[PDB]
Amino acid sequence: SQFFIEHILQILPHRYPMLLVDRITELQANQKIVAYKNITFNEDVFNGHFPNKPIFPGVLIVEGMAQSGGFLAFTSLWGFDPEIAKTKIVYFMTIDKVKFRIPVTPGDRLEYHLEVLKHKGMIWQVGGTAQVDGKVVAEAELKAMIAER
Amino acid sequence: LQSQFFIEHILQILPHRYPMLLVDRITELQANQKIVAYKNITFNEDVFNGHFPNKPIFPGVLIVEGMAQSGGFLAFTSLWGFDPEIAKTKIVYFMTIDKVKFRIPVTPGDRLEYHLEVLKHKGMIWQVGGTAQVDGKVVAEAELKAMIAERE
Amino acid sequence: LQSQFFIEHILQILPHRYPMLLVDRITELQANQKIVAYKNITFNEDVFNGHFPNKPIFPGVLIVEGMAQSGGFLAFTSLWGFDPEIAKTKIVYFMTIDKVKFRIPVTPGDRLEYHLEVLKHKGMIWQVGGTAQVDGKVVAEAELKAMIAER
Amino acid sequence: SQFFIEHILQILPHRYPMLLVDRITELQANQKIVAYKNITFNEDVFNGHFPNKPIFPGVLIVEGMAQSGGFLAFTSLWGFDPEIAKTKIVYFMTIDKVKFRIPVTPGDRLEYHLEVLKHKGMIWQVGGTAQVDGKVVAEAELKAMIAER
Amino acid sequence: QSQFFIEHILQILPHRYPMLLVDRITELQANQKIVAYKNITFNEDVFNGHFPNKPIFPGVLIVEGMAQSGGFLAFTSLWGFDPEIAKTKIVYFMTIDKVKFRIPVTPGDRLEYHLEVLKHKGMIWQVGGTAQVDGKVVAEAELKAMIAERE
Amino acid sequence: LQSQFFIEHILQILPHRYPMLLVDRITELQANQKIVAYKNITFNEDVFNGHFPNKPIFPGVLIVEGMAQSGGFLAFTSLWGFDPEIAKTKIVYFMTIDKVKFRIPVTPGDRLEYHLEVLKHKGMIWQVGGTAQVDGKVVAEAELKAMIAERE
Ligand SMILES: CC(C)(C)c1ccc(C(=O)N/N=C/c2cc(Br)c(O)c(Br)c2O)cc1
Ligand SMILES: CC(C)(C)c1ccc(C(=O)N/N=C/c2cc(Br)c(O)c(Br)c2O)cc1
Ligand SMILES: [Cl-]
Ligand SMILES: [Cl-]
Ligand SMILES: [Cl-]
Ligand SMILES: [Cl-]
Ligand SMILES: [Cl-]
Ligand SMILES: [Cl-]
Repeated sequence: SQFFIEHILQILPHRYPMLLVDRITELQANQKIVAYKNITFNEDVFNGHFPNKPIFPGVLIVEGMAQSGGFLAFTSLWGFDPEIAKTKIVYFMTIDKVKFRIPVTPGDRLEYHLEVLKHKGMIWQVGGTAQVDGKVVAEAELKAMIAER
Repeated sequence: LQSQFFIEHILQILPHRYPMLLVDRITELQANQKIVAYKNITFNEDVFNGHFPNKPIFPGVLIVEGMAQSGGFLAFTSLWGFDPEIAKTKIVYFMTIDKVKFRIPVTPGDRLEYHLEVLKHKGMIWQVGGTAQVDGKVVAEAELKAMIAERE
Repeated sequence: LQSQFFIEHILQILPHRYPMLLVDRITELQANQKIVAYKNITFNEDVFNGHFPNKPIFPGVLIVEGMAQSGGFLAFTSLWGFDPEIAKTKIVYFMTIDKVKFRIPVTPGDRLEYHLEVLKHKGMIWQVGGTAQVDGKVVAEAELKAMIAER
Repeated sequence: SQFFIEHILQILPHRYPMLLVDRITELQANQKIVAYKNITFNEDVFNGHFPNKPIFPGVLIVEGMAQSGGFLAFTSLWGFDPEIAKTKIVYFMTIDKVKFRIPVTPGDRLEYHLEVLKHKGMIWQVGGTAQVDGKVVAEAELKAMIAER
Repeated sequence: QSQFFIEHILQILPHRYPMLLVDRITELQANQKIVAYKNITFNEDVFNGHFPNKPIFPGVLIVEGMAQSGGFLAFTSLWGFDPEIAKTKIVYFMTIDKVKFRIPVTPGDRLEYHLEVLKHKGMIWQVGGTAQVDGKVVAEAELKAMIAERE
Repeated sequence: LQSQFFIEHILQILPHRYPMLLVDRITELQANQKIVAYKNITFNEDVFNGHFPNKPIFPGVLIVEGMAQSGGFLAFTSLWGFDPEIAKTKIVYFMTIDKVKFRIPVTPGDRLEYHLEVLKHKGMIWQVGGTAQVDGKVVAEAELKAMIAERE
């Protein structure tokens, strides 16, 4: 269930500054994942969002949830397989029911909670929340398709 | 009351700065009704170092972000017009995002055009929806409700 | 050989990478004769943090760089066609620049179009010249000579 | 005693990408300070330290400890006074007895524990450790000087 | 009056990171010539893309560094070290001519700009000179600029 | 075997990369003994955006990092000679740092010269010591122990 940055880098194609998942704490095939990304002032994004008021972009919180969800889907089908990971692309088709409740700032441990709402073939629907210190800071539902890279 | 604004005017209204100011120019603006704007996409952008190596694709979420900033400009200017002084005291926040669909990937060389329409507005609360287009084709769709709050 | 290439093709031919690959797409290519290409200008470019604060202006020298990169792409595809393997066994370097004029400032939102024609070419030495345009208006002119070399 | 990034910004002169303290959890004038910095893969430093193997630079761990000490120094001297702070900068004078025991990586919450060893005027000597999940990842002593910009 | 460091340069030139390419002024004779330089280090972003595994300071940036040196010369010739007046002026570079690159510039080099006033007629300044590394000429260039009121 | 190495040679030995490769050239090298190298300091470096705004000062800790990297180059070449294929899978870990003292601020325009001497080495563990200099003056002094290791 625990995957670190090294493991993550072998499954996801994302690299700096768009790999928004630092560690995976829980993974239940075909069911759910709990992962997180540490938020620190030392991130380029804060230079512009916003000057004198660092706030992690809501859309990037969603991106982080999507990446966690994609990791879940890929792993549920193929497990930890770097080889096969390079032959697949997990792109997102839709995003819906997104709600932002609390602003995420430097010092926050942005935890992603996604579960498989539904899946058929290579189409997977995940949903859940983003949490900081046990509180729900955002929620969203996403639908992704898995295909040959 | 103007319909065209360039980056210098955008900078005076939106608080966003590099690397999160995703609107380069506004070509159409109709108070309380709609806005048409765009962001040029070029390889010379840091995001492409990671999305993805050897396969530059503009992140769908940033397409949405650009749509929101456009809506936000529309919301503000609809209420106060081009007023930099007051703009510095307000900030627009994403409350919700719905019905997002990504149809075509956006890549360097593309002119990402935002088309937002006002679906409903009451005071500081604005609901907009629209599409992101490239050479006339819809590459993305989205609806979102924003909030015009105090910067402090 | 084709007449249009996208960023994916340009990455396979030019050795330039971020933040110095200043050509996004190729629209017209006529071997040993001319090329029309362009680079989109956006505020979301690091260059603008320093050129200048509160007033984004695409550096004139980078417009020339862009023209040079277009020239280099023409030069190489003229001699080897679309060949990624041979391409990576090369680099191109500026030898001279002349008659450059900066008529109109280039800013975010602009589609910087490069128009180059081969003035002269002999082996790895190419002499190109032309203009940089925005919405059909000349914003800059320049002549440059470059060379493709081994590694 | 609970300071956030915007408070830290008003005291320390450091800015991106050299501001390495995200939050202050404990503060006791002329005694000690406990703070932390989140470590995420989304930090430019990791592009070069090292490729395919992200390790937060040991020297930056020390820098983060120094900044923590600096904040303790500024406040111990003038309390939380953004106006006086804005005129100053901080200079490293000495560094000694530093030992790194465990590598810090993306996903880690790097906590700084510094106490005052000695001080006089603008010159402050502090020492302590850097910890992750309650375990000491580094030790250090350092002397710094606050000066007029 | 002769030696200006980075603090001073920052107060006269509007350029900022990543486009301020002059680190220190070592010699300045009002209305005559300027000698200044920029250190080249591998720890510069441009090297990420110019070129991977082969760091080479872009030729166009050498010309930019020369342009900046000329601008500081022109400005200081007219008003001396005056940060306040500096904030209200701009120097548009109109043309670049006869540039030639003889030796590549790389990390570890101390790129020295040697500019001299070729002509000054009104708001127009024509400067020229060379860029040198360890006493050897690595580049040559002529440039014409216009002094104007900021806005 | 050689005594002078340029940035291309440094890239083939040290694992560090942008923005953490802080050695531009090697001017002297005596196996298992000493090394003299330097890094040019320029305003055009990202660290200066934050250390400090309007007052560029090369971070003291990065000076130490530069000395360590100098020692590392010395350590590796003393072990396997100039062997890029072997160096390709090694990394360097800081173990300790002692008696570091900063005497003069390093600023843009400075040629930061590292002078390291081997105080003791055994296997992968090198205990190196020396100074950093600008125009013949001691700008800093430090003692450090680093360990060369294989990427696992
Ligand atoms: C949802 C839609 C239609 C806009 C879409 C479709 C495809 C893609 C896509 O191609 N994503 N990733 C593609 C990709 C990534 C890497 Br890495 C790669 O080596 C290759 Br070939 C890819 O096609 C993204 C969005
Ligand atoms: C942002 C602001 C107002 C400082 C600004 C705006 C435009 C420009 C510009 O288009 N060109 N040049 C500015 C400039 C000023 C001096 Br004094 C100088 O030595 C050089 Br060379 C310049 O390029 C420069 C600065
Ligand atoms: Cl947001
Ligand atoms: Cl995407
Ligand atoms: Cl320019
Ligand atoms: Cl380390
Ligand atoms: Cl060049
Ligand atoms: Cl320091």
